[PDB]
Amino acid sequence: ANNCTFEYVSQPFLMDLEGKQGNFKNLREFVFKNIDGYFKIYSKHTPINLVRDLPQGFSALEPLVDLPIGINITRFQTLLALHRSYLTPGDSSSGWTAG
Amino acid sequence: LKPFERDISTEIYQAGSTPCNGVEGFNCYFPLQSYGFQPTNGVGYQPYRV
Ligand SMILES: *[C@@H]1O[C@H](CO)[C@@H](O[C@@H]2O[C@H](CO)[C@@H](O)[C@H](O)[C@H]2NC(C)=O)[C@H](O)[C@H]1NC(C)=O
Repeated sequence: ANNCTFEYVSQPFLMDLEGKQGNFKNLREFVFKNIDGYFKIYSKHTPINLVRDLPQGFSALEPLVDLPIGINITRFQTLLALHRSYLTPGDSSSGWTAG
Repeated sequence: LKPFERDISTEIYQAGSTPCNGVEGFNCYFPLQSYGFQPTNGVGYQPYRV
């Protein structure tokens, strides 16, 4: 159920995914913390050239969003989404072939 | 408490070393308390909006 009170949504909707297996040229960074209950999330994006490992250089990070969450925080898990067409017999929970 | 945080709990706080399933026991008191502001009470117990 919802059982929730806080909302913050901005919807400049636009579609761009471009399912590819090529060398990585897009990289995101998000840093998460909280001070005095104010949850602060700092965001950055940059292009790179390497394909497999982590591109080691130097860059910067800037703050993007702040929230008054006021809640005990101990754990976190990321979110992933992938489902194949009729071609894959393995279902969404079972099969996927575009990692 | 960590400043500016909301405690949203229902489980009974263990007093007197009592594992309680929301139940009573040897000094196993309810985690919540409700103010008994009888209408038109005394000043020391009159309700205030803060
Ligand atoms: C936030 O949640 C954590 C649970 O991850 C709480 O940590 C527990 O604190 C009690 C205090 O008596 C301990 O008995 C438990 O052993 C702790 N659990 C773990 C997994 O370490 C924590 O108290 C909560 N509140 C705050 C303000 O951090």
